[PDB]
Amino acid sequence: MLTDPIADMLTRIRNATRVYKESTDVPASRFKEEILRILAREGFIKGYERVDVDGKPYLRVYLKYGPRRQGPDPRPEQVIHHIRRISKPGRRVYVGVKEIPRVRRGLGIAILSTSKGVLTDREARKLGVGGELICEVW
Amino acid sequence: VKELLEAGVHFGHERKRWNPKFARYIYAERNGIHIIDLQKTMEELERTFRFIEDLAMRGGTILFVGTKKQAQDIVRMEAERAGMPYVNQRWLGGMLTNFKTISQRVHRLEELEALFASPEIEERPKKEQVRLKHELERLQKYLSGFRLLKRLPDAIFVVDPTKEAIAVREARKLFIPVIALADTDSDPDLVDYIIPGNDDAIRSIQLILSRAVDLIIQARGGVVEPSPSYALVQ
RNA sequence: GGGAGCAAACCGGAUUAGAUACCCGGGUAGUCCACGCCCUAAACGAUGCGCGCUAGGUCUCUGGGUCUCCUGGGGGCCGAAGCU
RNA sequence: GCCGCGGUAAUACGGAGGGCGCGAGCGUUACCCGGAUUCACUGGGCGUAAAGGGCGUGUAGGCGGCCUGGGGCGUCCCAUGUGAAAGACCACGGCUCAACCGUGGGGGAGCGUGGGAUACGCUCAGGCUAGACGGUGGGAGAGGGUGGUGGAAUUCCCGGAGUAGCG
Repeated sequence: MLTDPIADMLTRIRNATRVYKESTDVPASRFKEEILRILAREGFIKGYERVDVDGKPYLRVYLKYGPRRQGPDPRPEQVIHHIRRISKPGRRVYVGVKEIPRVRRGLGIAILSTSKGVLTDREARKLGVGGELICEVW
Repeated sequence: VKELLEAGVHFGHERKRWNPKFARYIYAERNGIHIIDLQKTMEELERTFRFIEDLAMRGGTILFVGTKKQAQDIVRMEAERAGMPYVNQRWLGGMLTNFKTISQRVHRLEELEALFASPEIEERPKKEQVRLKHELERLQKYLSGFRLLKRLPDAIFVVDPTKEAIAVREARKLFIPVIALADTDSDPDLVDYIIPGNDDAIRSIQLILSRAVDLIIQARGGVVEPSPSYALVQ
C-alpha cells in the first residue's frame, strides 16, 4: 500500500543511481512532479517525463551521473551522493524561515513544502517563508 | 572490409554462460546463444583504434596477453610481427605491480644467454650444465615475449579478460590503460577501450589480431603481407 | 476405557576402586481412545507483520499460454550492487 | 582511581637526593553535570554479542493510493500586547586594577489579539482504479474433524510335527 510515496520516490532514485540506471520510472503525483521539477533545475537530473505503463501514469526519471574515472573501480562518481527523507509520516517536521538548515555548508540543498509551493533552502529563506522540511539532497 | 569479413564466421559467442553488463552490446539470443550486434562493434573498433593508433604513432608500447589454448600462437606472431611483447604461457604474478622484481629474471635470462656456445661451459660441472640448459629452456619459455619491454607499457591488449583477470588487475592498479577483445563471457565495465566479439574461434580471434597490428604498422610506416591464420581450419 | 510392542521408576546380571550409569534379562506408570485440564520448549530460519525498490546463473514442485518457449505462485543451491 | 606493585638486584612500598604541577594554599572525601552516541529527538540497537513476542485473530491507538473544489485546526508569514527588576550577552563608564558596582543598548522562546498564505497534514464534499475485497471457470496439496476399512510384523493361546539347547 506504500505509506509514503515521496520517501519511496527518493529511494527509487537512490536505488536507481546506485547501479547507474539510465532512467527509472516512479508512479506519478502532482506533488512529486513539483519535487522533480526542482531536482532537474538544481542540476541533479537531466529531467523527467510523464509516461504510460498499462494505462497507469508514471514519471520516467532521466538520471545524471559523473564522468568515468581511472584507477581500479572506474565507476563514475555521482551527482546524487545522498538523498534522504526528513519529515516522515510518523515524525512530521516543520520550520519557520529563521530555523531552516544550510545543507552541506550550502553545496547541497534542502527541499520543502510551504504555502507557496515547493521551494529550497535559499529560495524560501529569501522569500521569507517556511513549512514542512521534506528532504535533503547532495 | 569490416563486418563483411566478420559475418563470415566471427560474431556472437557464449550461451547463458554470460554476464548481464554486456547488455548494450547485443542484438539477439537466436539459437539460445547470445549474438552480438556488430553495427555497434563497428562504432567501437573505430573509437578503440583511435586510441590504439594514437599510441602507436607516438611510439608508445603495448603488451599483448593471450594464455588461452585456442589463441596462443596467434599472439606469438602478431607481437613479433610488430617487435612488441607478449605472454603466451602462464600469466605470471606481479609482472606489472612487482615489475621491479620480475624484471630481475631477465637480468638472469641474459646472464644465461651470454653462455649458450661460449667459453664458460668448459668450466662448471655437468650438473649445472644441463640444469642451466633446462633453466634457460623454461626461463626462455615464459620470458620470450615479456622481455622486449624493459619498462611499464602504456597500455595492454588482451583476449578473454575474465580468463586473465589477474592481468587486468595489475595494470588497472597502475592506471595502465586496459584494452581488450572480450565477449558475453566477460564484462565491459573495466576495459577502457573494448573490441566486443567472439573470443574463442581462432577465426574471429585472428581477424582481430590481424587488423590490430596492421594499424600498428600503418601508423608506424609500411604495411606488409598478412601472417599465419589457416593453420588447419578443419 | 485400552495395554501387543516399547519403557522413566523399580529389580536382577555384567563391568568397575566404586557404577545409584553406560551394555544384558525383566518391568510399573506412561505411550493409545474419549472427555477436561495444564501453556512450556534449542516453540529456531535462534531472522515480527505489510508494502515499494535494487544483476543474473543453476534444479525443483505447482498452475496458465496461438506450449524450442513465455508468464504466475512456492521450495533449494551459487552469487551484482550493497550491508556485515 | 582502574590495569596492577612487593617472593633479595622495585623508576609502583619507606627514607633520601633530584625533578614535574600549583601556590596562601595544596590534597582527600562526599555529591551534581561531563567524558557516557552507556535510555541514543538531535544520536544506539535485537541471525551468532544483551535484545523478535511459540503462532494466529482482532479492540483502542498509530499510520494512509490518484485527482478536483469548500474550510483553514495543524503549518508558515506580518503587526501588536505580554514576556518586571536583578542575572546573562554587547558596549561604555565608578571603585588605582580586579572581584564587585552603575548606565545604556540589544533581543527571548512561549502565550494573548488582528491580518494573511494554502504546498504538506487534517476536515467536508465529489470522482477514479494501480491498494484491498467480490464474481466465473479451473488446479495442487501428509491442512483440520468424524466415521469406516487393509495388509505386513511383534506378543500370547489352542492344535500338529520335532529335540538339546535358545538367547
